[PDB]
Amino acid sequence: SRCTHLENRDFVTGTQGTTRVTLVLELGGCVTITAEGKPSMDVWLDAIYQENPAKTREYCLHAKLSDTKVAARCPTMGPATLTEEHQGGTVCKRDQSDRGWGNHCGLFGKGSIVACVKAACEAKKKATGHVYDANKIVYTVKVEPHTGDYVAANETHSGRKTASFTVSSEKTILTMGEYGDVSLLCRVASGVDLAQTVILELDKTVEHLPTAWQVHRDWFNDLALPWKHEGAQNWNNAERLVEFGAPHAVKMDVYNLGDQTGVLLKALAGVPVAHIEGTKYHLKSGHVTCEVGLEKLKMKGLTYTMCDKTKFTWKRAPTDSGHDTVVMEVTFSGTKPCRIPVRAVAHGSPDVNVAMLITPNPTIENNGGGFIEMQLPPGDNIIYVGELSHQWFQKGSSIGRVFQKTKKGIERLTVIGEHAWDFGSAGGFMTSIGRAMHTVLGGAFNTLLGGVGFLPKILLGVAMAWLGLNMRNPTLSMGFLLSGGLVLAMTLGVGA
Amino acid sequence: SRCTHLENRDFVTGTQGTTRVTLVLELGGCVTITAEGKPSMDVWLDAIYQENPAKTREYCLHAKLSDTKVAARCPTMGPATLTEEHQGGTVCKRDQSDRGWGNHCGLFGKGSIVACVKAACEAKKKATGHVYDANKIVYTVKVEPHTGDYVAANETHSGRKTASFTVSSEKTILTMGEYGDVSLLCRVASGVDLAQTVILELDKTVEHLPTAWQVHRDWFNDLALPWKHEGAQNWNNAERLVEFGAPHAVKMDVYNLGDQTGVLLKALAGVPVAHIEGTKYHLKSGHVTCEVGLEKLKMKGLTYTMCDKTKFTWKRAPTDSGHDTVVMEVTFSGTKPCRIPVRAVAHGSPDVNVAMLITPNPTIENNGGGFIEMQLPPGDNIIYVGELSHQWFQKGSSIGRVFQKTKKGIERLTVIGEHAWDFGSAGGFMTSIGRAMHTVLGGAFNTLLGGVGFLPKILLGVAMAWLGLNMRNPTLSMGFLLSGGLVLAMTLGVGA
Amino acid sequence: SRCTHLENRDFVTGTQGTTRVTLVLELGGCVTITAEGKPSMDVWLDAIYQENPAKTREYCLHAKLSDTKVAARCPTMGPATLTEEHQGGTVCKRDQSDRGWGNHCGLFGKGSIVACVKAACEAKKKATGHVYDANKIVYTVKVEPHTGDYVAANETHSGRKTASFTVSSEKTILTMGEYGDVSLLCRVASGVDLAQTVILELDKTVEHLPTAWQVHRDWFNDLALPWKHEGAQNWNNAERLVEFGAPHAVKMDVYNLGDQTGVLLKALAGVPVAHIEGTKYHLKSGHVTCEVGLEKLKMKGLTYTMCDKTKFTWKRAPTDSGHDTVVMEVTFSGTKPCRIPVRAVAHGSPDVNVAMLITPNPTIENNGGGFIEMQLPPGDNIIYVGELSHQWFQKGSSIGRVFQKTKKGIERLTVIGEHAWDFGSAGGFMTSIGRAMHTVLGGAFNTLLGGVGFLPKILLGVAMAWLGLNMRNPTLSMGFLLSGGLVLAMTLGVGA
Amino acid sequence: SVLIPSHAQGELTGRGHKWLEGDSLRTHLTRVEGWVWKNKLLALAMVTVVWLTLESVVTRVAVLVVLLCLAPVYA
Amino acid sequence: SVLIPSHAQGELTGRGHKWLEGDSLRTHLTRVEGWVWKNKLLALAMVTVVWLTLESVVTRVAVLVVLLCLAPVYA
Amino acid sequence: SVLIPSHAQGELTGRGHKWLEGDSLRTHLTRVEGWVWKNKLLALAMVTVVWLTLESVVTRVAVLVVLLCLAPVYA
Repeated sequence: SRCTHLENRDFVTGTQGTTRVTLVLELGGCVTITAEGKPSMDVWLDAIYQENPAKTREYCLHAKLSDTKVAARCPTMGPATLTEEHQGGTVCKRDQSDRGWGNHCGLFGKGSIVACVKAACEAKKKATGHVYDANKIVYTVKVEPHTGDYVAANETHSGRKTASFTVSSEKTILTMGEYGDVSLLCRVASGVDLAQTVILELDKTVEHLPTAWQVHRDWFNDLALPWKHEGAQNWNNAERLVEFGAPHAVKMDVYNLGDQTGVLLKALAGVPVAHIEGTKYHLKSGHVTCEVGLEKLKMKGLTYTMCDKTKFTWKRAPTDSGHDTVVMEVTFSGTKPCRIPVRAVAHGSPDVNVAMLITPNPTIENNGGGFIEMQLPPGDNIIYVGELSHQWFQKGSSIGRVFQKTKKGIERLTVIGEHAWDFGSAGGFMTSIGRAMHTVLGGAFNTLLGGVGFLPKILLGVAMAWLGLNMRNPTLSMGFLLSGGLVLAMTLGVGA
Repeated sequence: SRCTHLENRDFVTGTQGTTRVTLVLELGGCVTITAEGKPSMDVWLDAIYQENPAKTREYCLHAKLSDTKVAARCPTMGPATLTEEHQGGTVCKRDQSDRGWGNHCGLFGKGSIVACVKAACEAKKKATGHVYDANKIVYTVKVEPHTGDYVAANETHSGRKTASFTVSSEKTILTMGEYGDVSLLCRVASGVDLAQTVILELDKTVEHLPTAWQVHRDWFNDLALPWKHEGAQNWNNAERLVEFGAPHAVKMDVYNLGDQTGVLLKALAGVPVAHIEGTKYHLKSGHVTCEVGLEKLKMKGLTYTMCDKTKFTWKRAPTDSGHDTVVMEVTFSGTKPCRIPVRAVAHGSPDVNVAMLITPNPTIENNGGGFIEMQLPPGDNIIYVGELSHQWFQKGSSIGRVFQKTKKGIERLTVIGEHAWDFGSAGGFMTSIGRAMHTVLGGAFNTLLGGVGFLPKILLGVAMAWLGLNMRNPTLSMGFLLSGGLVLAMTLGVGA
Repeated sequence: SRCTHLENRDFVTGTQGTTRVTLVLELGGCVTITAEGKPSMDVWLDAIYQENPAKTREYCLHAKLSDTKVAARCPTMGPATLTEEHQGGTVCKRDQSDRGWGNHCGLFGKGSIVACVKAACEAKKKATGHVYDANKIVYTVKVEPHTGDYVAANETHSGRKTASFTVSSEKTILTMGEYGDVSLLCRVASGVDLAQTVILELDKTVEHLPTAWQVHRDWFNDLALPWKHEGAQNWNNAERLVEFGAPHAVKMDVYNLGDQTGVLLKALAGVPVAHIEGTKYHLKSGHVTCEVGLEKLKMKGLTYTMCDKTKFTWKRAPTDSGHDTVVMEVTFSGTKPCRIPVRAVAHGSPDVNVAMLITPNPTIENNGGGFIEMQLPPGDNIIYVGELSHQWFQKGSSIGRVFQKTKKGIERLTVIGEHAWDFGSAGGFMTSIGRAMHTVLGGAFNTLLGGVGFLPKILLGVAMAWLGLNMRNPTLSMGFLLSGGLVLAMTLGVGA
Repeated sequence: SVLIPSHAQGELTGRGHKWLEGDSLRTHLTRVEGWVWKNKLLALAMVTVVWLTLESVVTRVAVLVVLLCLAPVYA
Repeated sequence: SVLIPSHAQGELTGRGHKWLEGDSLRTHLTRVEGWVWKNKLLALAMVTVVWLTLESVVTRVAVLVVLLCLAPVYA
Repeated sequence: SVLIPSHAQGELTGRGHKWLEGDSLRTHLTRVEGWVWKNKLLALAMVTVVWLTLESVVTRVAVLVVLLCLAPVYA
């Protein structure tokens, strides 16, 4: 199970007779779905990508300057003039120099001087924005069954099957081997908002930088650099990287503002990273909402004999997964295809097997098997596999389990926003008021405050609350107290 | 008369009894001495420099990284360590990877990972500080006698004399041919503060930047960058150009924050430029208090014959200098060594001469002569040179000239500060009141608000005055209105 | 009868229908079980150990220093720098020495000096910490039947049986010879908290110290000494045992703070001892909870005939055990095997036998037997073995017995904590309340004040009582008096 | 990360070429005006709410300038 | 090429690797101590003029607690 | 077993080297300034119980200096 490899594991379960479950799948997440009398199944989103997305603006990070010229005119000889003021790709300034007999004029006073320089970009110094097309995005959802066997992060599990999704191809059926068939519906609408998201590329060749950043479109439109669209030979606003010295007699200096006078470091701090792999432009932070059908699934080996109880040995003695579960592996010797007689018991009444098996109906097959995952009540238990027996102490308490499940819940809200309500083995009427309140309040907070920094959002919230205390009208006072407290709480919503 | 070439010129008047004058000579300025019965002198400060100043810190603006290495150990198997972790010229991070059975560990929990990378500066990307030595600095002062001869800003006056002053130099004399001698003293301890001043050098060969900048020492000594002193092989500050990605199970990626030249050049906005010329490091803003003595000066040619009034012809007709003076050049056809009969008349009253000459006792000599400069009262005038005449309308007013000297005083007092009271042909008791009150009231502002920025100085000054309108006693209200007004008055001049 | 050799002994009782007893067994403790009509047993914990526990930190108690080197620079000549600053196994400091003409410098002022020395540990001067693995600990429990023969301490008894418990065990069954089988189950988790204990080793070859100490883990992580983990050659924090002299012009002393062994042995005052034996690492404090089942035990010698009442003689006369029991031994000359007619009586009635025997159905064997232990009521008594008669006077009283049995219970509660409620052969309602109150109120005290020093805890308790007397609110006043008393009682119950 | 705070503007003696004219009123005034052109809905809400809530013209003027000049500064 | 704004901390989805971290109040409140502990000096006493100016303990504490996160934040 | 109390600053050769310079005033002030940043939350309980129970600013200040001087003597 690939689900054991990640810290960000999740579990959701189908009740008696429930044939369908709705999931939200995320690039850094993994869901084990279990339902009564169906094989346990792991589902995750492995990629979101497009090939060769459309270029938008190119921006210049380091100007090259060349072929500077100047012209100047004596007092009352009228304004100085150059051919280069009319061309493309030149930056120029027109200014006045003090003149007199000492610099070969006939009168003392102010002359006129004009200075020019060609502007270009250095060989690999461009920031490029690329934008996704909803008609060509590929999502990629993968499924793995609990085959009762174990694999590393760097091993090829034969039970993994893959399904690509795009707007022309929302549904697919996968054959999981002897475990039967599974049905996936992915809406490729919803998910990442491709209208707001730009993929920013600097230079793929650099040894010690990530290949791209996942930048917001309203920020990217405001970069105060020189800029162009693709194919153009001349740069808009090239004066934004050139400054002109104070004029002296018949000469005037031209200066750069310097190498990498642009986007890297302190501007992009906190932006998600993205990755470029040949033609593919992957996001590396994002999601899809997906419905899984559990009708056509089968459980292997319900016809097998149980093991001869004496003939086991441990291959991996019990350990704690970190997900509030116990994992273990057994070796066996004897008649090959068999059920494993697994159970566990507390210091209460001994007839009660307390183990919830996460691997349903575990087996040893001819080639492999004998891994088990299970969940237990808090406190002191003994775990059994035939005549192998091993004491176990389970951490936490019935209250501690709930506080952890609540924190995971709040975190999914703070990451996903309103789509978080679609995660569940149910879709009952209370989900509609949940999404309705989240749609209104989320839209309101985004509309007013979407570009405001963390600190000024807190200052606004404190101002609203303090004005609410100072207001003489009780209706306005209470509205300012409620809205100020909410603005503070949902500003602070960056974690749990 | 070199002091006509600059936009900036001053006049000091030596009435009889003035054998010596005190000046504060400045780079980017010139002073003319007009002494009663003695030749007029041009005097100015021409360079402040040292050959090969001492290096202080070198900083690196762009990191080169190589040979990255990583090592990790399983949970409870003890912390990871690697041979480069104790060498010079390496950056390292110690961190806690999450590990478990999927990543080849025996247990699920936090492990240990260590990452290493070498660091160097790219070949041209340094910033080098240099510092002056008061025992080796050279100040250069020049003098030029009013020979009545005009040569352009790009050619050499024969009568121009140089004095080069160090801490070794006493009162020094310059022999000016027939005009006599000028005797001159420069006070090296009464000029630039060499403790607080640093010269900053990036790369000299960059074609479109100035060759050096002048910076304050208590800014240069606390930049957040990698630093070194000359000839050392390794960089000596906990690395600020290198950064470490969040750890995977068995890998951790190193990042380079790239070239800082653009953020440095932005942070230097507002500093004076400097210059480097071979081995010589020049300041291009600065001053020295200097004392000039006149008892050894003579008017040339006071025994010479008068000219033939009829034999003059113009070579360059009367025009305005921009300094409220009239300038001209004349030619003579008679026997050359003689005194020119210059005079000027208010239109309609030929009895009174109104020519205040700046060239005392004008002459023609066999090798050259005939430049004249004078100041005339506003309105209609006639200018004469023998039987030549020209009619001149002098622009301005008596009020406009008093306003111009007022403005020029406030400018020098703003730029040069406390030393500006020492400028003049006098030292009477009022000057001690001025310099004392400037030292105390200006010293209070410099002590309390030194290093506070322009905007926050304005906000604090305005707030202190505005709160001053509503304080709990009229003594405090007045005191905080007065001190708030003083803070704004100092700030809105140049106290940024 | 091993329970007679020891200063600590507990007695447990039960009716025919009890079948199972729950015990807490302790190192240096001992339990005798006296269920109705069953052969009595002694049970004790003999050892808690692991072979070769894993090393945590090593610490150095005596720094060895060698090959010191020093380098220094004149004022304004930059920092001093030396090769040994960038190696493993060196410790260094830099400082500003005073310089001038008298030590070959051109300027008077603060120079720069760096001093370096190599650091190591002397040959046997380490402390090593060791930690247990819960999967490898062995607990050894021993059982002995009351066979009616006496074997001394420091000689071997044939009837003793050994059970070795590790995390992979359930119930075990020991065949106690002709007395049938005893069934025993150990909970290997809980009681001792193996995550909080470090076995500390200094040097096993020293003749006059314990081989190891049972130190607390939170204390051992905070030792301010040089440290490393196994197999590394360099020491971390070596600057904890070198301290440097004030600098001279071109020299600076290195001083060694010497062997710390004595300071550590003083800091460990009040920590229990531990023992090392070849590969074994024993604790000499700790406890385990066991359930022991009596159902398969057989009474020996119920079929045999009575002894001849006339043929006994004493071997050990009736003597006080110190455990409120009488101990005696008899020799017999009749036919064997046979049953000893033993009884005891009080002067108030010659018919009523008042002997509460500990040895059930005592016998003479063909090659052993003849020892009896019994409890008698307070007052004046006669003990009979056939025609042997011996007077007795039993010390103490019924109220004195109730006190000593209550006192010994408080010793379990203070030494063992919440596990004190598990000790017993039968249930009762107040044991459910007592465990709840102890785990709640003791949990609160350990949460809020746990690690705080003894005198500070008293001062805080006395301050709480002072606040209770002085604060004007009567509800807060009584709450401070009640809570201050509880804090003081639990504090005085652990001491210093 | 590298930080290089701007040099204090008035501390050095003038009358020669300075590298650039300082941030002064120019950079501040254009930064404040540019923020009002972007966060239009919030800027209009802030000025109208302050104008409808605070009890004098002088305390309104003070709060309006403070809230404007400290809003865009975090870069 | 000046006044590139710092990217907003909101609306971009998380749960994968970011480039660096910063600009929340948890970080930003710590930045200004490096000015207050060395440059502010005599002006650290301005807590007294704010305290003596405003009307009551609850208003003095409220204005000081907010001023400490914005008033020294001039750059 | 053996205990050796280190002696006061009575003997003072005025111009010669000390051994380890355990000069108590500046050292204990440094220890107090460390303790109030490491154990920072506990100062709130100590100041509030004094502020609530003692009836004047004079008697509050008189104990608080002594209490904060005593704080690092215990753990």
